[PDB]
Amino acid sequence: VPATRILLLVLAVIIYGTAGFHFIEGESWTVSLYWTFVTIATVGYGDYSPSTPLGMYFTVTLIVLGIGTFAVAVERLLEFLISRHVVICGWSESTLECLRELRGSEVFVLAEDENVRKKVLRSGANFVHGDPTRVSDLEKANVRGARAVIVDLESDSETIHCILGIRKIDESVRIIAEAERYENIEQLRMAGADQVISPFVISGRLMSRSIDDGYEAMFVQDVLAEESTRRMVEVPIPEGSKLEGVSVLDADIHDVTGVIIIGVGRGDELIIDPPRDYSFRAGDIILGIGKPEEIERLKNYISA
Amino acid sequence: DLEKANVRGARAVIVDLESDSETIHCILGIRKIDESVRIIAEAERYENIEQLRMAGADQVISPFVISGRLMSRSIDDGYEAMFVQDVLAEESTRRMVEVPIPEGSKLEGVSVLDADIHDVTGVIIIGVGRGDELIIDPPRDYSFRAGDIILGIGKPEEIERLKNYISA
Amino acid sequence: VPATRILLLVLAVIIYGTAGFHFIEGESWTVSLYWTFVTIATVGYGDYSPSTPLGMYFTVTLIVLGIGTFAVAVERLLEFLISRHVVICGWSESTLECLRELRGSEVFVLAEDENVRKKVLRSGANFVHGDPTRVSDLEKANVRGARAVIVDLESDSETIHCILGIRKIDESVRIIAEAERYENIEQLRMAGADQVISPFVISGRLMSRSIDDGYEAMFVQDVLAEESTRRMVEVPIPEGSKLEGVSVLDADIHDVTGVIIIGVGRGDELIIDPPRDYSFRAGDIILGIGKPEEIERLKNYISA
Amino acid sequence: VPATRILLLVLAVIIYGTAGFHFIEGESWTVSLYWTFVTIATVGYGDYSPSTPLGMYFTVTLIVLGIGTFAVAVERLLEFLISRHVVICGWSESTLECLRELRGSEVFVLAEDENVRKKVLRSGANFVHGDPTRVSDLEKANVRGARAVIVDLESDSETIHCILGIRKIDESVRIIAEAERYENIEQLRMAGADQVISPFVISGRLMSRSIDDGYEAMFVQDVLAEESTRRMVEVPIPEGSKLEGVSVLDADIHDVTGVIIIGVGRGDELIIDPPRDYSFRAGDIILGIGKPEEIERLKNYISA
Amino acid sequence: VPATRILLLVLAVIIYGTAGFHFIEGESWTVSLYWTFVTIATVGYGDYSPSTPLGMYFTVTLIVLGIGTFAVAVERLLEFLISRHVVICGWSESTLECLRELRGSEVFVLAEDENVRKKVLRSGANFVHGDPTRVSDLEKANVRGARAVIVDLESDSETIHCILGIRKIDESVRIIAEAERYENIEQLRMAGADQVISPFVISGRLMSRSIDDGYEAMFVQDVLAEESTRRMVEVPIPEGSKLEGVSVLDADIHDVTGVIIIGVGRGDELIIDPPRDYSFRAGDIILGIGKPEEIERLKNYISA
Repeated sequence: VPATRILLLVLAVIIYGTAGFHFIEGESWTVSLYWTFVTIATVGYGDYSPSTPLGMYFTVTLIVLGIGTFAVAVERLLEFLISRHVVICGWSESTLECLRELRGSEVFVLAEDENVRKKVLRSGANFVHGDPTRVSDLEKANVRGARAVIVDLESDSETIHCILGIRKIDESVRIIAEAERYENIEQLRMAGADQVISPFVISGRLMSRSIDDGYEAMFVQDVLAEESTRRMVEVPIPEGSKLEGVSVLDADIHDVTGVIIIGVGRGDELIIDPPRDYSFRAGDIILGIGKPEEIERLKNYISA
Repeated sequence: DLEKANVRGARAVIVDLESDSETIHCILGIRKIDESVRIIAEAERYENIEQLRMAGADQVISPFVISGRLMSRSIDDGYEAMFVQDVLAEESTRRMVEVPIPEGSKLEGVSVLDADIHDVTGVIIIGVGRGDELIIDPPRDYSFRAGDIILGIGKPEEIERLKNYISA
Repeated sequence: VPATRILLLVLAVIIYGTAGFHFIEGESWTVSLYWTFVTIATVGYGDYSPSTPLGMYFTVTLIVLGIGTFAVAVERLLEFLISRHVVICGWSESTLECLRELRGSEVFVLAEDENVRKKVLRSGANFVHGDPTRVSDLEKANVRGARAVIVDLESDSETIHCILGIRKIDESVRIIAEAERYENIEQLRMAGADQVISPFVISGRLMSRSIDDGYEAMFVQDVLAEESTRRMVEVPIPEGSKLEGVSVLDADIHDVTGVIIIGVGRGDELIIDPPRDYSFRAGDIILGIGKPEEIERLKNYISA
Repeated sequence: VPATRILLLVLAVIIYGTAGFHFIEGESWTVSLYWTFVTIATVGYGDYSPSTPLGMYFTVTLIVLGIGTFAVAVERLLEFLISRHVVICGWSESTLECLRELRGSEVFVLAEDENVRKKVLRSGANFVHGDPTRVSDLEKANVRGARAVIVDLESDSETIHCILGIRKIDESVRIIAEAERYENIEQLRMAGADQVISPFVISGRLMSRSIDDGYEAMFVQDVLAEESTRRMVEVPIPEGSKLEGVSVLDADIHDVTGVIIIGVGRGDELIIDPPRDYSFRAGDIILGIGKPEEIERLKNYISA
Repeated sequence: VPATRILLLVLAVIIYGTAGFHFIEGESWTVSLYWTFVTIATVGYGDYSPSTPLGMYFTVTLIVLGIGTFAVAVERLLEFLISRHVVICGWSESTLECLRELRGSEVFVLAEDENVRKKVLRSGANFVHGDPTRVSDLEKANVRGARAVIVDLESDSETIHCILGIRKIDESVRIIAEAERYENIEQLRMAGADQVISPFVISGRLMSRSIDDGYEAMFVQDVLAEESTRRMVEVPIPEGSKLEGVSVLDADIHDVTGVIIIGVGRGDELIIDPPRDYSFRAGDIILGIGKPEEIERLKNYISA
């Protein structure tokens, strides 16, 4: 029942009780109003009470009509008196291990199951119930002001139908999708995902190199772990550095610092093992592997 | 039904079944038949890696951990997922390879600093594998051994210049 | 618990308390009745109270037996104190977009599934749980008083069965049905339906006419949307108009008003592009397209 | 919370309040007990109240510890305060029409669905939730002291598994089963059903006689209806009748009464169209068809 | 609403009421506090009440602001006031008849389904919802303290996975497992199970031995039922017995006691029908069949 209607009903009871007590028992309007509240709240001090048979009958009627009405009114009154985030669409094992790396940031999880609510709240992420393919249930998860959206749904048709729903809300957020089949890598880039991570093509191409020597699958599963002794970090070249225009052979990063320069990224292209005559600029993101004792040595060497 | 598929005469068994409990049970069935064959498993959950490796699998590739680590690292910049998914594809410009150190090579006892493999050849030495361990970014005082495996990234004509530089 | 049983239980408590207080404490029947209400409502003025050990014990028994009973009774009492309609048989994707245009009126959605109770109540419709093929469940949904009944069920066998069930309840109501196959258009219409709307024959012909140029499909889906500029409206010719007896060539409605006379309908037929010799009569309905400023210029044109 | 634990908790509050008021305020044990009930029920007559600071503090503690406890206790108490039969195992359309002719008797219905509870209580039969194939859930429906048990389950395997569960409880009740296939008529008689009613063999043998003339299927569906003019009733021959030893030709029932003697049943065998030299006895049940004006004429002719 | 916030809200009401009554009506701080509790709890003794118009208005405000707040507070308070064990992994038909002989002890049934919560709680066991293959859900069920763990899961692949998960939590606990296929008896036993019980190999051999005469299957299913006359019991040989060093031929246990010595077991092996030269030692366990009057005649026989 709308709160305002309950308000009118309790006011009507108050008028009924106050006028009745005033006319039947002859007490002042103020005393009668006070008696009405004391009675319908069931306080019943007994400083005022009916002394006539008509007043007794009237009081029983007020008790029956008023106590329930007042109770509902007080409970309704109770109610009125009393960088950015990342959004994860869907819940699977690939997003469970993504949630371990994101304990410092605040994470919303948009999934349509109800049984998964105990797994999300244990990991430290707010759960938003809803269907991620719907634009109305994507706006509940604050897709519009997010840092990145991570889409991992059950199939590749729903992952595409969710990427196109996010691009309808805003065309500036970063979508990171996951492909289940190899053939749908190019459909998930046309829909609008910025980075497509196909895990069964990485896994299937590590189970074919591990037949003779398993060193390719031992390197990949180790440099991604933050508990390892070496880490793969991206070091950006700041504006006004000492290396703008300097080639890779003239820089000699591995001799002076101790990191291994396995690639240089400019914009959204990556050149693994860049050639000797590659000229640096300001804005190129250096992808390297080194100890943490060597990483701040690299930032102090390229600093302004 | 394993001995139908010639597990005794095989050189590698690749176990990838519908759940993680069936992958341990199939690994336990292979080790009863041939105790020295090379099993390459696939873990679904992260906590089952030490059980698949205790039950007998030599190499355990867990795809939902490599994908979970590459998702959370691609929020700011995705150059670490563009590195992993490009050195593995055999249609790419540069290949990640393994070369073995032959017996009687030119680099017996030679350290990695005075070898200067990136300057001489052009290949990127990201690790030297000895036996059943891999040392990513080995230090400057690391001395070689005849029988090592050098893991590297380089252009396909820079790899033939690496094998002729480590030749006997 | 049925409300009437709760009524009897509270009356029994009232008799018990009143008789007990009267006999044990010696107060009048009226005072005893009043005391019983004051006590079981938990008001407790204290103008009357037991003064004997037996009365004290009795009062504790009345408190235990009566307070809960009275509480349940007042809450049950609360519930009873606190053009025509349209009936929609079946819930689907055709009757969902029909319900958005029928806002403001009373709509009763008769559906077999209980899962659909949340979507019906969200869109502003009263849900009536039942099977729409049962004659005893159509009468529950108040079909006989309605102004139109909209039938859209799972198959065309259940749509004829729901149409035949309405034709014996009320043989005058307006039934709108939805055909799924083209063979059943003349079968649903003979069994009683006043308007048969087949969505797969409209969309089957709009897909074979959009191959060359899709202007046939843009005209149909824009004159029905009630958020565009032009609106396909229909105005009736009243008795004693200025056009009761003129031909279409001499009336010349498009120049003097600005609407487009796509068709006129007399009775239960429609004449699209009426010829110049067509004499306008009284009671005719002019189907037209125009801006809503041009519709008011046509409505005053056809007046007395 | 188990009801008995709530009982202990409220008793503990009562002891606490009574002892406290007695010792702190010096009232008798009886007055103190009464005051405790009046207070924790929130009645608060004020005939007794604390007059010392310690008593005031104590009373606030009793209010906080006792009012909620008493409220939960009264609501739990609410719950506890607030020939023979026939039992029907399973709910289908054949038992729905059986329930229409059993409105004078009391009927239990043992079905495992919960959605069917609204259909059973409308028809005037008590619903017992449970699986009818279990002996523990058959004893809840009072199979042991029933007049007849009527088994109509989804298949013929469960109908057999339910007949053998009833015969484990008692081997004297009358089981009336229904066969779904013709081949399982002899299995349902070996399990223990006294009468097997196979409806699809009656229906399949009436749809093959109704091709030429539909008079066989018009006779069967009419004499079973109690709204018909003629009815098929079984008239037993009492002990000490005027017809013992009399043949059918010497009796001439159709000449003197007007009923049609279509069979005579002795025990559990029926002889349709009995021969001329069939000698009557006492105990033979006469199966006849006649008007109700002719039936009491037949009982007055065979009477003692 | 968090319980602590409700606490603050009710404290604020208490301060408001107490200060108001003290200043407006002039009663002491203690009386004012008491009056506030009596009023917001709706007790209303009436020993204290406002006697001024301002006090009456104030009291109505306290009634409206305080009664609901106090009610919510007491209900929240309600919530805060109100050998070793055996773990059973999985719920099936083997662990249901195991649970009936484990009455009296603590049993924790770790099961994935939530449907089985009613059957576990009915039979006298604590239900622990979890997946029994997860090491984090075995430790939740308190496996490390237990005296035995009984594993009976859906397949033999999940039974080895649950056995391997216990062997790293506790490498000393007693695991009893159930094999489904005959090939996995030596596979479950090597992975850690202390006793492998295969029900389809016992029942496979009792069905091929009941063709000629079924006395082999009547011996097995009668010496295990704990309601028959004879009971297969096992008694241990204590230190300093009268038989520590005698052969079986000279001990002659069957004549002097009345039990049948079907086998004796030393350590982790069993010798069925031990020969006459078998020298009894200390610590041996004598597996025997006999009436419970004969078992006490054997237990005193093997004493000091």
